[PDB]
Amino acid sequence: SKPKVVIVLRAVRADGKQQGLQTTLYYGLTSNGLPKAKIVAVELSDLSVWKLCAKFRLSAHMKAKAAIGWGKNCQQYRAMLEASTGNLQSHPAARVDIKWGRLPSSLQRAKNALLENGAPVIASKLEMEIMPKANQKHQVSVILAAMTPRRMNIIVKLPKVTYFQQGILLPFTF
Amino acid sequence: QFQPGKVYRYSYDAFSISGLPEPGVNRAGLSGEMKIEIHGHTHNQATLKITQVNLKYFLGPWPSDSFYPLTGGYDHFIQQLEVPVRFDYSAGRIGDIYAPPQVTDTAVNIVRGILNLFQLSLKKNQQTFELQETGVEGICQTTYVVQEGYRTNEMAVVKTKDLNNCDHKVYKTMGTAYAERCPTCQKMNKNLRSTAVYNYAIFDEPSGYIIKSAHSEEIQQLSVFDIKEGNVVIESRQKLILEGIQSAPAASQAASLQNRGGLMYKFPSSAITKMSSLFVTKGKNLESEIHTVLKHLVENNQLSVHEDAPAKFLRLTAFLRNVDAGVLQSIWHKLHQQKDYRRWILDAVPAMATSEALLFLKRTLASEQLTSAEATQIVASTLSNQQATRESLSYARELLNTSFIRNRPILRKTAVLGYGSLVFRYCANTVSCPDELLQPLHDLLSQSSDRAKEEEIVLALKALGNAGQPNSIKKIQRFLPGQGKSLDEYSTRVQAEAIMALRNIAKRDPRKVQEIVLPIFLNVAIKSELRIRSCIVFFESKPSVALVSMVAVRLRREPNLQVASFVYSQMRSLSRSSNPEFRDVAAACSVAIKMLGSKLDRLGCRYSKAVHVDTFNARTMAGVSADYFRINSPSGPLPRAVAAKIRGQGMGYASDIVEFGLRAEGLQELLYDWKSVPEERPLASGYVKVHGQEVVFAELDKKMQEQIGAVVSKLEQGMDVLLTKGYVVSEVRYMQPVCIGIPMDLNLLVSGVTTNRANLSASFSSLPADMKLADLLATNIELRVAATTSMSQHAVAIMGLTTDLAKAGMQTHYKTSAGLGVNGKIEMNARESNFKASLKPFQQKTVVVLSTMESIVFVRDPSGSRILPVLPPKMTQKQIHDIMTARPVMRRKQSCSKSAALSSKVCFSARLRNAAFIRNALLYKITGDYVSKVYVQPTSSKAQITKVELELQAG
Repeated sequence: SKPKVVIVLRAVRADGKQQGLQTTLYYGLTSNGLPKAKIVAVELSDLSVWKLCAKFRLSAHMKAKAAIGWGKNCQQYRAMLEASTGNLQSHPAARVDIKWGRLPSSLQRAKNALLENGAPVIASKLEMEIMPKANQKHQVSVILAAMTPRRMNIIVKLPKVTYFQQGILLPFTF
Repeated sequence: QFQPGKVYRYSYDAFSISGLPEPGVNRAGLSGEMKIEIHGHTHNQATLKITQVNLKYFLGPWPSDSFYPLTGGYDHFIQQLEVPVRFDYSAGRIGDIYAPPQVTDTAVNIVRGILNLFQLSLKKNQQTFELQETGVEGICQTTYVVQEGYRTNEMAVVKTKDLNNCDHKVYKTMGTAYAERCPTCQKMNKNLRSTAVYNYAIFDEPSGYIIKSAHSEEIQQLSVFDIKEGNVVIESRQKLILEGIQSAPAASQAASLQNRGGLMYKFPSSAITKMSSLFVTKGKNLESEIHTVLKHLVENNQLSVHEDAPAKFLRLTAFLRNVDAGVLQSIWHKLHQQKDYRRWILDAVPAMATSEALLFLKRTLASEQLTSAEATQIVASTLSNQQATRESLSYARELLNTSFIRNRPILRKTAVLGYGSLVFRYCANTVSCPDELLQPLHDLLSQSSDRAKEEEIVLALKALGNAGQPNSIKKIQRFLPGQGKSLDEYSTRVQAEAIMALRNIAKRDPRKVQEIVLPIFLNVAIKSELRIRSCIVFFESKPSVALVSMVAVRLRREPNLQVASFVYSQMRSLSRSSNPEFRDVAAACSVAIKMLGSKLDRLGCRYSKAVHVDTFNARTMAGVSADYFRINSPSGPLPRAVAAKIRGQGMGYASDIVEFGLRAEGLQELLYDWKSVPEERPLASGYVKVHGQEVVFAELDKKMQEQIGAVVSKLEQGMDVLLTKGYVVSEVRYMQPVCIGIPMDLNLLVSGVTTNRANLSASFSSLPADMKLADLLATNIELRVAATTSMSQHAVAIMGLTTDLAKAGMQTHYKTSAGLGVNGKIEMNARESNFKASLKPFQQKTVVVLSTMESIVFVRDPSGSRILPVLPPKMTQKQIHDIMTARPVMRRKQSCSKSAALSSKVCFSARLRNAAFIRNALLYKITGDYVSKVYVQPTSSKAQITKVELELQAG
């Protein structure tokens, strides 16, 4: 649409020092009619190099991308979330890949936890099959294919292992 | 068997204790020890006189001798227990019991507990036998084993009662009218299992069998979850020992001839509402107690909710239940001009649930004392919260005749739907609903068809839909599609409501509803919408495999694709249910689906569909199901109607929770001797049902600056607004006698108080004097605000023994309080596209969510309460000693999340001490004590203000 929105959250300290956050929402219909938005966020302290930068794009190729950069210059930490629909072998299919660059050691805990402890447990509490491995070390994919309007097979590619299940009947149509 | 002229002297001790069945935790209960004499008379009667009674309460660990005297307030009751009681007794069967009217039913029920031991159905030479036998608990399956003891003439008899296999079970309920029995869930688990075993040493003497000693043991075991997830138990025991038999001189019978009925326990009048589990009301000054707690609620919840406000509201309600409509009127009279007392009182009315509340209400409405807005909040609350009786139903009928209600559309609507709900609740427990209850509604439907007033036909069908009675089927069928050669005189709208009106009916007679809706569904000449609705009704009635197959075969050749899409998707979706309630229907659908191809699953969004989703947890034996229906038209992409419902299952029952529908026929039509009924064509309509009962519906037909200057003026002068609300969210109660003759009481009460206050003052500048809205929307509007929204909710669950004067048992109390505050400034300018808030920050640690849980055992009487925690504070490297513990260990949790931008943190603290150390069971995990806090806290950067500013537009 073109417009922008500016939001400032300011905490007035006693010192009079500048404290707070400024966000600037952007949005358009860039490149080829497909919607776009961005969110930038900086601290109000002129001393700060912190910056959160988040981008969205709804591509032509029925994709939906979105990256997030935060930290030193909103380029210290990165995390993407790419989603596509389409056909895998003549069957409607869908896909989401959560990728990540460097993560603050903190969040690294959360990930390495849910990928090493969480996942196997959800996988067996759902009784999924379990192959030796799915490639890419800083990635997570999920592929959904409707074999029939109600039957779906799902593949979950983690760094160290693939989980999968075929012939899942749903309570609704895909 | 008591020989005329003979006095048999017995000692009698009995008790009933509630709690967790574990040695070491505290339990509470009631007990007595008496000496009794029974004098045999002629004509197969005898008189029982209690000659000495010591009442006790039990409060402590079990086993233990923590029995103590019940002291004050019992003299009158003890004098009543001591009046002679006549009873008929022949060949060991108790017949009628007679006691003076001053001897209260409570006192007679305790006597029936003693007499119950003397019920001996011995069949002369059969060693083991069984029969449905009357006792204090009702008529249940009883088995006897008769053996020879060793002294001579002496026999050992032992009988046992299966209290879940009864031709007649004595019990009362409140709050369970909308619960529907889920047969499958009940075969998986039974929530209240009870059994009693009586052990006797008996002497076979020519006079007849005489008891030398009796001991009973009875267990009432409540499983709120699966049976292995922990139970709460009431254990009762009686001991009766013959101490002597004496010749008694020349008669002159001294006992009453007032017949008080048979051996089965008799519930004192209105006990289910009047006699509270939590509060002793007998013997107190009622009007006074009501005045004090009413003052406390009004006065203490002005800026924020008082922590105990929901419990005082529960107290207020318990006291109101004990006064008639006259006392209500005297209270209202003194306080109806005080805005806050007034509001608290009208909140309290619906919660009372008694017919006196409804009479007060009828009188207040008729004298024009309530506004339209108050009337619509209350007419609503009151009718539906009634513990329905015949008087309730009369006052409700008279209410529909009140001008104040009749002259007001939304109120008349609410009162009529409410009257339907009131019929449903009254009839819920009976085999057959008395016709006169439905009369007001069949009369309205008959007069609405005579006047050919479509709106009125709709309202009556919906209300009859609420009343849910099979007696209505013949009246509803006149309005259904295909009931003859067709006499097209009703719109699709009326027909659709006539089909939906069968739903609650199907909960009682599903076969009779299936017979009606299946031919409708199968009729290819009927409009799609109407067939689809008949399919919704059909499936909700849980059809058999064969019926569902008939439908699936008819679909192979269905000419209407809307109908085919819908039915095919409902069957496919239900076939995947994993919830027990839908097990049988889902297997029926499994089988049916094999009868056709899957091509209808390719139809898209332009096609009608049904989706069922559900989930069930085997350990809690609880679950939730949801459905969503979209009826589409060929006319276009906007749906003709959409509905979604959510339902719950637990403890072997199920209920609808909430359902919403929307229909939008006209909207569609605009986007793309007899007398026909003129069709009001609503652009759109909608309704909402709660527990299966339609509580409001509305239509959107043709609804497509003095009023504002006043508000700005009001706003410039400053406004203080307070809205509090007190309410009972749910109240379920099950009462039943235990073998000693006092009732056990299982009670779930959830109540809540909400308080919201706002002070607002607005500022503007060069606003034109002839201001319009548009001038407002173009200036700097400065709004100073001091506002608080807070809420407290208490859930109390009780299992124990209850009488008017002494209550004992186990209680778990869950309380949650939340509240947020905001003092600052909001500066807006609609045209400059700029918004600005300047809020004072939290200065200190501020608790925003406080949640506690406490499990206790209690004894309450007029002297007040004695309470112990269920888990005794103390009894009997790091890891080991903690885990391998015979005692509860306090656990502690505490998260954070810091805000740099705000120099403030939001913390979550919690302290837990439960019973999991005793058993790996769900109930034991939530039994104990818990305190959790969500709070916000500073650090020192001393934020002065916190500004949130937004700017859209060009800048």
